[PDB]
Amino acid sequence: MFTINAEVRKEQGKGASRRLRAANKFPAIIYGGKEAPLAIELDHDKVMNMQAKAEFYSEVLTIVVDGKEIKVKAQDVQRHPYKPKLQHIDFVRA
Amino acid sequence: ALNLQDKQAIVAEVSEVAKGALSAVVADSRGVTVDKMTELRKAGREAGVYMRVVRNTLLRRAVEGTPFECLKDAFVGPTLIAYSMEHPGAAARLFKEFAKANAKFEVKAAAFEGELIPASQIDRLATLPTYEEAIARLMATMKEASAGKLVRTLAAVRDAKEAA
Amino acid sequence: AKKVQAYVKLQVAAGMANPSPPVGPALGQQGVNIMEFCKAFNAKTDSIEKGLPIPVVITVYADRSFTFVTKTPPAAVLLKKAAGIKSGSGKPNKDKVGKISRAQLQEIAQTKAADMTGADIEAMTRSIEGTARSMGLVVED
Amino acid sequence: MLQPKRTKFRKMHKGRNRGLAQGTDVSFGSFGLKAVGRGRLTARQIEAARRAMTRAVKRQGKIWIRVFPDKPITEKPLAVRMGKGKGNVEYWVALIQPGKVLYEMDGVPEELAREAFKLAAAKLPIKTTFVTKTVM
Amino acid sequence: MKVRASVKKLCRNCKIVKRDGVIRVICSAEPKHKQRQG
Amino acid sequence: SRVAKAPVVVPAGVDVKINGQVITIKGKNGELTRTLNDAVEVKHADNTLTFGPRDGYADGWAQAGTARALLNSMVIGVTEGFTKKLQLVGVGYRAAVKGNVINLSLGFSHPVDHQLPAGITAECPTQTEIVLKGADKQVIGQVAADLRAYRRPEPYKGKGVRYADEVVRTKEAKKK
RNA sequence: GGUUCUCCCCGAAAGCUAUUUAGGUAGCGCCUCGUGAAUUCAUCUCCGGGGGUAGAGCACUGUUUCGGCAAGGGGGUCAUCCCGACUUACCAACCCGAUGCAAACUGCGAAUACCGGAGAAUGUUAUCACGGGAGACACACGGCGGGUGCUAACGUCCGUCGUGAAGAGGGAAACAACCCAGACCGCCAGCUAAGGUCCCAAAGUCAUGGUUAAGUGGGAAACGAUGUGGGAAGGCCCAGACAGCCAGGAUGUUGGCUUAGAAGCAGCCAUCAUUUAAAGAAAGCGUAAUAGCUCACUGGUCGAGUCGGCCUGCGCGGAAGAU
RNA sequence: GAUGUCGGCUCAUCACAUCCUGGGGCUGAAGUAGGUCCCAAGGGUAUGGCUGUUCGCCAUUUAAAGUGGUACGCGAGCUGG
Repeated sequence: MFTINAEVRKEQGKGASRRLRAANKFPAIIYGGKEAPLAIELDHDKVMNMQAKAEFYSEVLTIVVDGKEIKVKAQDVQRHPYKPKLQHIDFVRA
Repeated sequence: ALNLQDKQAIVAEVSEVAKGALSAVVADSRGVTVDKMTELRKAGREAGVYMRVVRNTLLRRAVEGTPFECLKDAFVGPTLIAYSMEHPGAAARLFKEFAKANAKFEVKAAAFEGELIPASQIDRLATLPTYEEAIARLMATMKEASAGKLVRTLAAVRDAKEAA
Repeated sequence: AKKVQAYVKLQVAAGMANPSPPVGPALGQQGVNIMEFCKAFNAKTDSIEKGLPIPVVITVYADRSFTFVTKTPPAAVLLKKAAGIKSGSGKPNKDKVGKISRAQLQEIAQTKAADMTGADIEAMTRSIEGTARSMGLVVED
Repeated sequence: MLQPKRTKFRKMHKGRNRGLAQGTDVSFGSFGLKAVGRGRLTARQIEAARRAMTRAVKRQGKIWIRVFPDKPITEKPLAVRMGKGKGNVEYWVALIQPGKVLYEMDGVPEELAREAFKLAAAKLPIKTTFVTKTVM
Repeated sequence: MKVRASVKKLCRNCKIVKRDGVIRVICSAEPKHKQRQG
Repeated sequence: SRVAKAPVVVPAGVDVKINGQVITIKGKNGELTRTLNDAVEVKHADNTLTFGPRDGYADGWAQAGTARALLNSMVIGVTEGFTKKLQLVGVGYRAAVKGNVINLSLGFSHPVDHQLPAGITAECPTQTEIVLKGADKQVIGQVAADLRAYRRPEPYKGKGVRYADEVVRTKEAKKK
């Protein structure tokens, strides 16, 4: 359903990951096919209000990042210890 | 957006018959009281006249999508609508059956065989004569709307400008 | 809240509205005289069964104006009467204690008709089917 | 109460939590209750929570239990000072930590389960949250 | 009334109002529902 | 928020005097019919009352409807003058006004000191019928409020002073 | 118990092990003067070397629950005693897959720490032999982590560490044991830290934006609601909302049974059917109950917000003691 | 290197989570009468027995027969079974 955008990781590590979560951004990864996994940062409150509707996971997604488009679907979610907020999400190529 | 298709559909159902009608009578109640509505449905299957209770939303959207004749000024406000495509005198008698259990001054206007029918005038049409006098009254109605009306309408506009 | 309801409902067996506790206070409270209702009501009970709840309808408006409805006997009273039964099955649909044909049913529909809303004498007949079904009458064609 | 059939030994260390849980998502049920943060439950809470859920839901589905009291906990009697050996065994404890899911259901209608888990949370010594498994 | 703590809606006409630093129940179905604190 | 967007449109020959925050409504047939807005900033325009945020507050819509309601209330107030027929049910009480004092019973040997606000006047046809007089909608209901204050309609046998909206829902006595 | 002048250079320990031993004494670690004599002794970089804890997990062991299951249990059963048995309709394991858990469990396993070599830097010896002089064993508020205790206590102990003990000053409503920092003395010099920036009393009533109205701020939890504001995504949504105020609040029907009356709302059976722009045989209230109501939903009057989810600011009562 | 203890009087004092009158909501409270019930430190709040004695147990007063602290108030006031 939803058509969203991403950046390829500027900063990587735990320290780096907390400094994205400080700015209300988070990390992800897109695995599958014959080809490498593509590591990206996302924006945190853009997807949280999408995934209130079941269509983020039921229908395929337009994710445009550095001019690449490959079509993608959501997977299982990692959440912070006492917050439902997204620490990290996985994706598979579709 | 609509939630339903119903709200757009009912506009078409009403427009079809009310554009269609050979007599109709357009009246005001805004919450008709159920007792008066049940007795008028009783009497509608007797005369074979059909009767609807209907929102001013429908009428304002109906006028936009559809032109209406001689009935279209009476679409302002809360409205019940009785209408017949067949036996036109019986259509005008059902408002005279409704006057028995309610106020008779509530009609805003009517049409009868294409003629503009004012609030007082409809009470005489609604007298509904036995059959030899009916065919004759139906012919007078029609002779008026053909050739009597032409001059008449051109006259009604000069009285409104004249000021006292 | 202003506390107004129009077309208020009251409910009493056919032979017990001569005493005041079955009628309750309300018919007196909207200003409908209890003696004139008691005299009008009695005129219609010689054919009505005792202990079977008869509808009585009062209206009050916001400005304390009031209007009042007394109705022709229920379809439930006529449907028991015509099948010769005193009272209903006490179990809706599954328990049958008699039957009513449609040609009688249409006469009943015509006898309740000023209260009935239906746009057809058939539409009105289709409304009283499910009353015959509650009291254990099977509506046979 | 949920309780162990058997345990290796009768007195075991209190233990502690470091401040994280890894079983944060629902995965055995299709909806559950998360602890939010940290604390102790005396098996007395599990039971209180199960009562609460079964009285609102009754014979509608099954309950799946994700919390377990693998530790015995001793009390020191009032007549005994410290440094005179460990206490008698008193109650069994589940050690709960931030984000541990406590109770789950799946068969029962989701809203009937939702109301059953709000009831169950008042029996608990800390603030909690409904989680649904959803599609992924 | 009972003084209580934690406010809930007892009937469809509990208005529920924060007056000073105390939440008051004022009602227009029954005066019965007039709980002093929330 | 629905009622902070109503544009009011005050009528002709009604004098609406704006002191910035203080608004005074004048016209034929009453005097001192006024409102003070303190949380929100209030424009008159030509007559179409316009609502917006005041300095040193953060809340929105909340008091902007209140202002709309309170300025319109006073515009109905000066024109016709607000409703006046007050009365009470329950034996041996009365609510007969005599001057600046309203005389009623609670069996007490002291004066009850039910007294009239500086904004109102009254007179009485009968010792249980009261006509309250003025053109500010608040003061008629303020004196109405002190008169019902310990003779409010009881929820069991209903007796009390009756004005405006009322909390009694009725119960019948126990059977005898 | 008490120990009389002063200077300077250097400067501990409260752990180990025994005691007719625990406020003692000794050996040892540790402290120092002396002669002896090796950069020995240290960090990080890289070389060489080893690990089983934390965390994490459930094959294994004791298990965990849902489902599948050899099996075990419960319950109905067959005629020709008897032996035996056709006959599951059901609960929940080891295991099996998935899910929880641990110290006496481990299929898996860091970071850091360590040593001896090779390199940079610096440290008036950290470390080394032996002669002389000891002292402490009666260490504590705190960081990491665990045992113990109620993940109480100005509580109690250890591996590991700072500070004080054995160091002045700054900071809590003065203050070295807490946070900053290392008092040689002298300078009416400046800067900066932790901590502070209306007056008390040294500095911001700060510049730009958000929000509460409680003296919350500036005292803590459960819990809770139609307390209050901001935001993007989304259903309704100017074709009429939200649903106020008015009016409708229904047809069979305010249903059958029961009964005093028995409304939807005392109780039970209804768990449905009818025209409608529209009104559920009803979400919540009430003489217990006859009664009465709000209530969605419908449409006027009339012409715009509104609710469920989530991110986010701010409140509430809960928060009652010897002066 | 402890100011020397229980009991009872005298003489007190302060905290209110008030024994009671007092203003007010609900009531399955019609009213009288009560339950439920919020505010409230102002004020009044008894005696004899047995026992060393508070407490115990009993008899009695008063509309009513309170809660908590004080080096478990007070031998540089008195008084021990």
